[PDB]
Amino acid sequence: DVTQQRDEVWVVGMGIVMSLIVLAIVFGNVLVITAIAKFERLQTVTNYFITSLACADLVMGLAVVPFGAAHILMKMWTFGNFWCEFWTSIDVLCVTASIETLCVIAVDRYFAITSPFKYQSLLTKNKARVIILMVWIVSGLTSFLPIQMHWYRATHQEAINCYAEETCCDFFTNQAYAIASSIVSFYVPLVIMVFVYSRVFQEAKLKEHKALKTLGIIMGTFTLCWLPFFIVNIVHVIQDNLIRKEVYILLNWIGYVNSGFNPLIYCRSPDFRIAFQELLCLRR
Amino acid sequence: VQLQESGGGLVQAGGSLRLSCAASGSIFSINTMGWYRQAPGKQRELVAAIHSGGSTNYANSVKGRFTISRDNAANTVYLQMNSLKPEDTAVYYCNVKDYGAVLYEYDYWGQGTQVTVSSHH
Ligand SMILES: Cc1ccccc1CC(C)(C)NC[C@H](O)c1ccc(O)c2c1OCC(=O)N2
Repeated sequence: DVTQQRDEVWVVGMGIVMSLIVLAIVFGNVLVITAIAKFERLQTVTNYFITSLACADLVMGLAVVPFGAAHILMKMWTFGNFWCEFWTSIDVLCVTASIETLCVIAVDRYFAITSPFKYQSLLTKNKARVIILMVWIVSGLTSFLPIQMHWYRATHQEAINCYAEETCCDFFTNQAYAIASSIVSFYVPLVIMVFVYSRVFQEAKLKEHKALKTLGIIMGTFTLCWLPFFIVNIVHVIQDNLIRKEVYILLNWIGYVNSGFNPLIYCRSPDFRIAFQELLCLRR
Repeated sequence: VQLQESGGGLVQAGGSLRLSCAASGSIFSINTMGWYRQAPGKQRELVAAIHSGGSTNYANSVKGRFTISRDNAANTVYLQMNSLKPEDTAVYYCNVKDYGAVLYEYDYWGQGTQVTVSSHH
């Protein structure tokens, strides 16, 4: 069937799938933040790092994903060019904050697993709070400084028209921004996470497997969600017209979804498990 | 899985003892087995710990005297307490910290082996 109505169905069908994602992203992180904020037994260094990730993921399905839903289903932009400039800046700021924090929990956790005596003495709260400031300082620098200041802008006529058009909100970057930002937001944190969980797997070698299944869920769900999108960013930088917007957006949305997983991966502690149910009016 | 402590009991001051603790069961390859002492109606304080890779953390008071070691075959810890002063009289507990699930540490505790250092003159 192909009329002028069969389209207004796949739209409502995609439209509710998006509204699940947006809720799952919010619910999971509003629960994780309140858990750490209300329960004392959850005030660990590693948990300060779960928090920074939980605010990064909450802002995804709060300011980015909802507008993402719109722009797509609207099949256009209804917020103007400065709000386009702004929204694009949140998008990058949150993706960098999500991925940096994922790799900061990674180094931290390996340091405590490998050397718990150095960690206990060295990594303070007033050291950890400072790690987090830096995470958001770069996140900001890679997002608001180059997008907002026009340092990201493309030069080809197609983009020049889009940048001028208030109903246009297609992201067009110059060969260098896309590479530089991809290395900062993703590959550096990927490399770090690769060799950090590498030394966890190696120094370790029944109980050995179900715990090693874990760093497999961790490193996996992360790659399975962000490597597709970022390898495509590099391919599209080299060979122009080799990636379809259909594909590029579909790939970004997979990563947008990772933000909903993080609560399920990082908050599996028995104290989280206890905290969550008490808040969900089950315990006590 | 349970922690099987032994070596506890009365001993003359300036003496010696060997506290042993067998972690009966499956415990992940990366872990820290340590000793914790409950002073007469006071706070629990770590005596000495040993990581399953090789590194220590003796509580500065027992440093020089008491010496912690471990077997990675059966997973048993030996705090050889020499020159036992009446300040060392406390309930000693066995404890294993368990890394992997790699994000948090599963804490395993023991019932406690009482040590009474007497000054019977
Ligand atoms: C505005 C619009 C229009 C159509 C489709 C999608 C969008 C939203 C966009 C692409 C901005 N999402 C940004 C994406 O999450 C992202 C995150 C971190 C990054 O470092 C980069 C990145 O994109 C490429 C890049 O070079 N660096």
